[PDB]
Amino acid sequence: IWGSSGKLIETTA
Repeated sequence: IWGSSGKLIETTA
């Protein structure tokens, strides 16, 4: 969770 909503799979960007 690294600042986006919708696609909840974000390690850095």
